[PDB]
Amino acid sequence: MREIVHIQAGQCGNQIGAKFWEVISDEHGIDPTGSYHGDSDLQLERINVYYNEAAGNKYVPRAILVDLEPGTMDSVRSGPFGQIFRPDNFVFGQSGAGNNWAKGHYTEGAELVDSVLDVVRKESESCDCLQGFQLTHSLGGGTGSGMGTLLISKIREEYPDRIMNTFSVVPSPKVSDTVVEPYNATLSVHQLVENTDETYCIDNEALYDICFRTLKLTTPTYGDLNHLVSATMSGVTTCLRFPGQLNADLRKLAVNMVPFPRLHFFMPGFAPLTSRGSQQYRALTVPELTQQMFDAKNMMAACDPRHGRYLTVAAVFRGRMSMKEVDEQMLNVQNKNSSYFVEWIPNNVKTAVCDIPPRGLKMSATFIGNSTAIQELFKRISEQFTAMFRRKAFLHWYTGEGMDEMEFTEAESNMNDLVSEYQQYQDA
Amino acid sequence: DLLKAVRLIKFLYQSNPPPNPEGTRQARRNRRRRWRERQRQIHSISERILSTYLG
Amino acid sequence: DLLKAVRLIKFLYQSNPPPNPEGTRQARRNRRRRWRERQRQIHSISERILSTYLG
Amino acid sequence: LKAVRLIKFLYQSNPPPNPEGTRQARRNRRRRWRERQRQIHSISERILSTY
Amino acid sequence: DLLKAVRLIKFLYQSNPPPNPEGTRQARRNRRRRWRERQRQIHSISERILSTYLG
Amino acid sequence: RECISIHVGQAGVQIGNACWELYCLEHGIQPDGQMPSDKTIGGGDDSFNTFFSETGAGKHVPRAVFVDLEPTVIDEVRTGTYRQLFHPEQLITGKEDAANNYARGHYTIGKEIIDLVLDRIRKLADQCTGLQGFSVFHSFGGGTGSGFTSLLMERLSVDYGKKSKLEFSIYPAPQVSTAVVEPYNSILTTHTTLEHSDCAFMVDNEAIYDICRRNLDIERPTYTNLNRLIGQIVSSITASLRFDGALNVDLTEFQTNLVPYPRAHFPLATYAPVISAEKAYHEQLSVAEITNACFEPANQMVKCDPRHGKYMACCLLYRGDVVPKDVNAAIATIKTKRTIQFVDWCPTGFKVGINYEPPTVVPGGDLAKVQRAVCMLSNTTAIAEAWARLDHKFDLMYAKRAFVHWYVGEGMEEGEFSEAREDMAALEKDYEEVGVDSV
Amino acid sequence: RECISIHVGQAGVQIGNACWELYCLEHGIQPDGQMPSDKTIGGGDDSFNTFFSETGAGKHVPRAVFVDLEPTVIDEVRTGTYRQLFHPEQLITGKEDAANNYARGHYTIGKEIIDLVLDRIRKLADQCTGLQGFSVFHSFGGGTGSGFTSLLMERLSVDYGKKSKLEFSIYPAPQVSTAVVEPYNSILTTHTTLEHSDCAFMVDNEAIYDICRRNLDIERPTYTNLNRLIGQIVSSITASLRFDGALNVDLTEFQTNLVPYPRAHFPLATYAPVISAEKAYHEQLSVAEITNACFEPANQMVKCDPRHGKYMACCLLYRGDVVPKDVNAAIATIKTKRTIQFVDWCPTGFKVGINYEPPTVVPGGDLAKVQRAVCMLSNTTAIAEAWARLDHKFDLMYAKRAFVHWYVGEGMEEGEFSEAREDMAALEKDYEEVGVDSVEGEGEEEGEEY
Repeated sequence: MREIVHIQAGQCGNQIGAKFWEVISDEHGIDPTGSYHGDSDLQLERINVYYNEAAGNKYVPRAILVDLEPGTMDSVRSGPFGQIFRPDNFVFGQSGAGNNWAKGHYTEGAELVDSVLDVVRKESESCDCLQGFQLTHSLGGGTGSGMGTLLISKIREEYPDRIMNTFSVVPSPKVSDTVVEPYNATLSVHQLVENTDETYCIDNEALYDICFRTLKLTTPTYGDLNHLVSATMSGVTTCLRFPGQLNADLRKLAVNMVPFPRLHFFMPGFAPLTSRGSQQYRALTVPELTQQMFDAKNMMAACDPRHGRYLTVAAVFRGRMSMKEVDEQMLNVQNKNSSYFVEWIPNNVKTAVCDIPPRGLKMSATFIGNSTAIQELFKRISEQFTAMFRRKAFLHWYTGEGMDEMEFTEAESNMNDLVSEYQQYQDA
Repeated sequence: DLLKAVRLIKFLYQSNPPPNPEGTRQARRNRRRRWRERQRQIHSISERILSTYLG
Repeated sequence: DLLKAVRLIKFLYQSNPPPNPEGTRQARRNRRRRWRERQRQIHSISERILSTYLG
Repeated sequence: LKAVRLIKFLYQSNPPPNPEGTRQARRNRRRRWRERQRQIHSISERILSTY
Repeated sequence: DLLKAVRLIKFLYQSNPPPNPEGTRQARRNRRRRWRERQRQIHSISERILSTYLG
Repeated sequence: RECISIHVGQAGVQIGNACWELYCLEHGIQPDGQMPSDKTIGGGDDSFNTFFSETGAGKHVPRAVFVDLEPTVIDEVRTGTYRQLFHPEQLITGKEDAANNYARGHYTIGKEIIDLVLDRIRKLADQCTGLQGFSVFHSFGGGTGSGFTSLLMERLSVDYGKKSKLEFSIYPAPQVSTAVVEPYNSILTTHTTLEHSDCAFMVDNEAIYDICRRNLDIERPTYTNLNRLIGQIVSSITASLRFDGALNVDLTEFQTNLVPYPRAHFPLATYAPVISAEKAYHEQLSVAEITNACFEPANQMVKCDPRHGKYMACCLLYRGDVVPKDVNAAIATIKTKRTIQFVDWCPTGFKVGINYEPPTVVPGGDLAKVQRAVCMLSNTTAIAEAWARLDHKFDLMYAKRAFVHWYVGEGMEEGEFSEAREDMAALEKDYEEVGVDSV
Repeated sequence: RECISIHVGQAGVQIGNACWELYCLEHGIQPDGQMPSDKTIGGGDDSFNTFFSETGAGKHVPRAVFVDLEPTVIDEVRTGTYRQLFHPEQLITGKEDAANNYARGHYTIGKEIIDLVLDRIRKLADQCTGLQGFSVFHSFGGGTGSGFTSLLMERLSVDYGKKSKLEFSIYPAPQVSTAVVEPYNSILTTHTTLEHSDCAFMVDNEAIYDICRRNLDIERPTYTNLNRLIGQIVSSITASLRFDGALNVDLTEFQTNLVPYPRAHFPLATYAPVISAEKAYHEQLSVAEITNACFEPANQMVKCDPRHGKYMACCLLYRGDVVPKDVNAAIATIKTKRTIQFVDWCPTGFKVGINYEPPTVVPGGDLAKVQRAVCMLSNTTAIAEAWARLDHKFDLMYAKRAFVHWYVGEGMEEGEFSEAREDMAALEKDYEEVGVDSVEGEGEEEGEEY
């Protein structure tokens, strides 16, 4: 009736996916044994959306995952639910990553992505029907950007009438193993802006900025970082995986949120900023704990309350609270802003109060929405590009395999078009 | 076929020289990079047409 | 002249003679190394002389 | 005859290029001179070694 | 013009004796040494007759 | 995680067998063949104890290449502290060596020995498919030195496609040297083997002299001390591949992390927390002084002022062995507050790397038990003067046309020396044109 | 299985009498004249009691025709230490000795007894119907040498048909022998004994000399200790037809899985888990180091690097005495890793053959109570270095022209030596060039041989 696949990638996308399904099975508890731990027996359809049929009421994901560094996945296979996966995900080798964008983009990945497309093709039809693709994809490594871009391309020529869910980690000046990542960014979203349906500007140095400064956490590690981002995107996709009365479907989300179908970079924030470490243990009521919904300095993107131009919002609650206070809070935060009074955006009243039982909390407060601060994120990406490229530095690492300069030139033409269009929107 | 192979090289020379190398930005250096890689692939096709045809 | 130029580079390509495969595998490897030297130098100068005409 | 005409035709087909720029391509130009003169002499000695 | 000069250099080639199986192992090393010495001088004379006649 | 190393020159074979003896002593690879930690004879190949190959019935050999034209060096190696388990079938040597020059070993007498070692390289290249570059040991004038390398790097870059490699160039020291024409072979080696390279770093024997006589207060300038120190340094370098830890990245990752340009190619290996029996007794080890003592002039392989030395990169290597906790504490205790003079229009992201599973320290040497490693592989654009001084001495000795007659009748010409001067002048003036900070 | 045993030359007759008396002490043939276990005269009539059958006089005598024109070896097989246990009247002496000259045997000095050996093989070939081939004890140049084996093989291939011709072609050590001319007969071996044969083996003498001087430490560097160890290897190979039972891995599938090709004709042998008489003091009986020292040069007959010789076949053989379930118990010991370089078009697994009945131990030698064995016999391309060594020896001798006028005025020809060189080159290139993985024929554009 409604099925979503499980394709992952990268060396960081795979581990954030491991944490993702760990924390979204935290409220499900689906055992890997076969004792049939039912979360809710009326939710056979809403376990079948993600955990698909393999036996009699044994529901497992469409578990296929690929990378050339097997140590990370062999480490995360010994997790809480790290063994409830089909013996078909193990499609890989030992060629190495090396933070090489060309080998994931052009040379090494072209001999291995055929097996991945074959297994997703032979796994897609083994259900009622196909509805959605999803991917936890990263840019911190080298291979992941290239093979994710080529996989999105191949699913464009192979499955055009299907949505794909593309998580995308933005580069970071604060945590970085190698620094070539401006080149890993300027020719990754060069075609991703016209290849996929919806994307995410989950940042990394704004994310570390809110992890360090505005939370005062003594854990600058990938552990609590993955905990926070997995909780945030779990609160995001809880709406899509639990359709109570609202939280419209896949193309329906693309219908009401995407004008000018390149401007599909919505920024997922989260209100209470609960974190393993310093914790606040009161029942989160609506107004004074959903007051962290509108503040632009409290999300996974570098923004500004006055230097910001929103044109869509979304809020999917989880507690059994009322909606009058939600509506008056929305009225205040939507009538307060002078720059928000533009000729566009007549109606974005989509807000959910669905009774979904959470993992450690009892409610939630999620933000999903576009802005023009993604333009200044791409502006600092562009200034890193000018720091790295204006003397053609470090291009000998990558030009030997299959690349040249004119792909970068058309990428910069697309960046100039994006900057010009978003500046036109800012002064419209 | 030898006179064919010399008169075509003559027509790769003749009909299209490099366009006027003056464009109103630094993008004319970019299109001169296009044309030097274009002469690189003319090198390519000219070593095809003598070695994979008469060799 | 283009006629004499490409006919003469063809004539020196005829000065890239068929080999003498007599010998052991090590003598054939030395012959292979001489072949790689002559092919490398001669196609590099073929593309260079083509670029000195146009490409 | 045609052999020495070929050799001197290739000799005059190696002109000295103009000195201009911030001395990047000049070393490649010297390398091109010395190498291409070496294989034109190689072609000369091969042609006059068969005969 | 130098078609007799290449016959002169082919006579320098013709000044080569056989490598003498009837030759003591110290002595045909000397034949090889005077060989490489004389073609060092021949290479100097060759770049002489290449550079000087081109003017 | 597999690579086979070649070594040429007398000092090259010396540092090679010293470093391989240190490897076999610190992995437990005994002269009994097997390692006693498990039940595999000869050696092993699991993840990082991977310097072997299944030659016999599980028999594993410390795969390396030891080449020198002078024949007694492999004999005095083979009667050393690691006696009989070196290879009885690939120790290929000549009869009469080039005897301290360049031209004869390269052009004339090595031309019938290059193909023999090339065939040996092919026979060892028919073996296991692990390949992450090379490790070439050579000097400028030690044994054959430049004569093999100047031909075999071209042969590797033509015959073996475009495969990556790495080489070791022993930068000489005129106070303990044995030749006078070292500017000529140095300038020739530097225009030849560096333009056909993928990675390299130069180690100065005069730097070892400085850190021994001027920083450690020992009074013995012998090549055994140099061999042990090079064994320690190259063991610390290779310990990323040799032992797996938190950031156990490959040498391919290092060489695709370091080099910015074909000309901008060389690092400044910064490792001088100098130690012996004197400077290891009852001291205390901390992550402040060993890291603060890096940028100073009397810690460097090649001499540079700290303010005048501009770091294009500041890569670092740690032997770790206790925690990554104190390393990620020193990333703020030392590394975060670094507003030191840098290069313009380039990223200023400091890199650290920790590799656990301790390599055992040298037995029977001089240094006592030590823990930390500060092998900070930075780079310096102001090492143009470190070869410009040799170019100045080569100018003052080359206008006199000294030692030219030994380098005339072996194939080359005066245009080759003019081209070598042109190449080093091009490298230097390119550094003061765009390498040193410009607009 | 009643194959005809031919033994010519001094080594052939020497190891023939030695190995057949080893069968006598193995099958219980006492110097009385008959066994005390089975009372059938001469020999038995079981499946394994089949080498000894009724041909002579009703007494089932041991079956081996002993011919050699050197008369002293026939004398010391007639007057050794056993006088009646062999054929009582069928050993015919030779009248004039070849005296270390091979070329006299094929053309001049051995032609008078070719009719007699044809009569003997017609006598011993119209016998019982079991005949899987010939147990040839080949030699090169000691007595007659390759002469009688050569003429027997050629007239047996053009007159008797297409029977198998199992050879023990000994390639002896020049240190212990006295001849120098031996490369000439060892390279005429390819012309006159290799093409018209059908299956062959290899026995050697250099490795036994190497272990007897250095490793086994026996002060006997002569043909006697070589006979003492080659007797063990001949008993080991004949134990397939000699020890019948549940695991009788006999010659039938053995001849199938040895040789793949016409000129892959030459196998290899690696039997050396030996324990000496000075090691015969209740030492370690090992099933681990005999598996761990297989590809080391100690077991190898010729010192070759396994790192360069690819294998198109591998025939494992562990003959013990302890348990038939120890077959499985030793399958699960060391066979799991075995990452050995192979041709890309050959199988991988290892056959298993055991003889769990314990044998009778040979006394008075340099061996303990040997019960278990390892032998990794196969056809390897790593004998290309040994044949290149032999061809280097022959090229140096042909440049020196030693005994050429000795070896041309009797029936040979310089063009015959050229054709023998081409036959040796064919046996080389089926192991040097064709024998290595020839994958470079698929397709690529670099300037190769299209």
